[PDB]
Amino acid sequence: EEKLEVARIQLQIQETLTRQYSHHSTVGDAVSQLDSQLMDITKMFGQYADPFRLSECKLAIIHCAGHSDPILVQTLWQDIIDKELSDSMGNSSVDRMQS
Amino acid sequence: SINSTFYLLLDLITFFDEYHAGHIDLSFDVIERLKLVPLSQDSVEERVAAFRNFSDEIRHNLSEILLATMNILFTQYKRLKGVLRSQARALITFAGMIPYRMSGDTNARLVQMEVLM
Amino acid sequence: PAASAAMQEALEGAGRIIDRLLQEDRADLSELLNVPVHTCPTISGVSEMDYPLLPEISAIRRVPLPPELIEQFGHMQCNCMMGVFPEISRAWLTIDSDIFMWNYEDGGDLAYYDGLSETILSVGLVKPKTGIFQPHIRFLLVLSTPVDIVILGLSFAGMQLLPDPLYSLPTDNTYLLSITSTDNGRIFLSGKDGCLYEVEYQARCRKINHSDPIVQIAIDNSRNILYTRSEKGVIQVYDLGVDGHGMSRVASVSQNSLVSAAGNIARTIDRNVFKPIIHISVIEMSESVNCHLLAVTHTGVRFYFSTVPFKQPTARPCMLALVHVRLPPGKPSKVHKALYNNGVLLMAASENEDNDMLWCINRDSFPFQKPMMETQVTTQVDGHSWALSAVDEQTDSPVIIQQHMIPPKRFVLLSAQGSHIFYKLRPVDQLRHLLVSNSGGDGEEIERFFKLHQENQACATCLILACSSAASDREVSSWAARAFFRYGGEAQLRVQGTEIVFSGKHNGICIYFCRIIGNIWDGSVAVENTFQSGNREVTAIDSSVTPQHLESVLKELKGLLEFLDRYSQFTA
Repeated sequence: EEKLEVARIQLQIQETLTRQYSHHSTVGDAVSQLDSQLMDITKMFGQYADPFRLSECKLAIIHCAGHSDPILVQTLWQDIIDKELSDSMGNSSVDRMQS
Repeated sequence: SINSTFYLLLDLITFFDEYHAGHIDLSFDVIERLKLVPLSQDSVEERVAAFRNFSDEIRHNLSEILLATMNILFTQYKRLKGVLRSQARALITFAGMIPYRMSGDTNARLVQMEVLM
Repeated sequence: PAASAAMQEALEGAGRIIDRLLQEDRADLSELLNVPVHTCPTISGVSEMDYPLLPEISAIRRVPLPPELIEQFGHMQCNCMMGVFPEISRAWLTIDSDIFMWNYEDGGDLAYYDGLSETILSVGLVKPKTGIFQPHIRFLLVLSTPVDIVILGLSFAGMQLLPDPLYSLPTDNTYLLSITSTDNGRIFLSGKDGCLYEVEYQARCRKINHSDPIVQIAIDNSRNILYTRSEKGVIQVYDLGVDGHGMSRVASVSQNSLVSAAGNIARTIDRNVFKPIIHISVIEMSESVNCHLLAVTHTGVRFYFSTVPFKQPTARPCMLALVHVRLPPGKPSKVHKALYNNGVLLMAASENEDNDMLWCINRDSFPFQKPMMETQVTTQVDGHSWALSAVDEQTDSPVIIQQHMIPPKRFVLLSAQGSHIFYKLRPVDQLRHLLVSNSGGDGEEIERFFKLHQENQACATCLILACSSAASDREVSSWAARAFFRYGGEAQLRVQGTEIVFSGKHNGICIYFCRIIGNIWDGSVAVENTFQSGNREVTAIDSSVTPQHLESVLKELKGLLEFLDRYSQFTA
């Protein structure tokens, strides 16, 4: 059970890279590695996302394990927020709201 | 939501009605259109996430639902004997990922029939 | 006032876009194939853009030939033939003397008939000539044996064939190769000696001769032009007159004359690729007033042939002049059977002696592209393709405007292993699978489909699901609107006078609405109908619109109000 949980978190990191990081050089290699074999928690934590600032997957794992130091949660949330906001900088104010 | 649930309920009622009658191909078409159970591998993940919002009365039936679907496809490989494989695979994988303890003898029939092909 | 006046201004600009689009929506196979004049043939099928290319066909559902037929196949040592009758969901398999007809849908309704002593050589179905038979007799089964033609009545409760034939006549020691009929119930037969014969019956029946064994008779009851083909590729054109009761040969072209004209047109092709001519097919006027014949070569050369001068819609057939030659992709070989329907061409090729490949080409992808483009694919099929038919369901605008009401289309292929149904997915089901795979409203493939369909039409096709109501899509829905919000772009002022380009959303919703109703944007609210009430004519003013269609139109409009509302706040 905990295993398939990990497996999900991985596949999330994977598809996230694919969608977001086509231009990155190291993309294909991370892809091959992660598609080869089941990665440990700390591995996915430090090697794939911690490089790529994939805050979503970050919260995903951090819940998958359950550490909770107050400030981290808030910084992570605000990060997801400010990012999603900045990205919609071209959309209409209304569109930004709805997104 | 409700209206949906209702319509789906009448629908699946027809579906199982036909199933109990044995016009198998009909039932196949019905579920196929109803796009609830994945029937080809790539659909699996999507369908499964849907369960985390499906309203209860569905959940109450999902067991017999999957059971009948696999019994049908089984009979399909039966007549073809006396894709089906990849479809059955999508169904079993669905059963696995599903965040809800299906009953035991359910899992029993599922695994056994998945083997017997 | 100022409110109401601005509202009138709106409805007006709306209708303006609407008429603009509808006018574009009427906008020909001729102006497709780039053939300027009846005498100025051109060719396509050589540049990659013509095939510049997302599943296109549905995944095949198989169905085995009912066991009884695999049983009886042990007793056919003289001959066998298998054809598909679409209109009655039936297949007919003749063993030398006997006919078996079964429900090609699921293998039911095995009906047999053994009333013939000599070998049945050709079989035909005919919708009976109006009022000649009593009303229970839905169709007539024509059988052709080495000696005679036998006419049996077929009634429908359950497949009910009358055991006693309704008519008998001599085939005059002439083997009948193909049986065919036109809409009004004229019966044509192809004599192995290449003579076209007609069976004129009334309430009483006689054979007549009107005319290289002719092996395919194509009748377009949309213009009453009978096109026929010999084994040597002789193509003969007969007019039936405007009233359609006529029969007179008007034109003829020989396969070698064809190949010669061909090598003249396409200087680079090895001329053999033009010959022989495997299939002729009427291109119904409904799609093209211009073209009146499509031809399918063994190497897939696709020929377009015309019978009357361009833009002369009233003319019955007068000539047989080729207009444009379609070269194939790449490559198809050993084409051994085919079928065309509505810009779809399917062809069955012999890869091995027991395995066939099905190639299909169609013009859906870019109904608005000058010159013609087409997507195509090939798929494996078990068995020698004995017959390949289409199922008849119940100019037109293209799918990209009517998808909001009409089904994705179904096609059925029959092989020695059984039936395989598939579906031509409208752009809708395209967007669907593209979504469902990426399993979330974001994906670069979405950026692609967006750039493909000219964002406005995208936003429209997006709403096309974004209001669907049956259960199977509840999740997909929440996703797709997200998509509609993401990739539709942004309003901006185009400074040329300054012109405004409403975001793909605005014009998209507009087009969606008009595609919902459209024709009533200008049509009449009421029309005077006249009923012959006995000896008195009665004028009534009846609604231009019928109820059931209006109910559906409402339901959709309600939906549009709903989405409009849910998005009403979010746009401010």
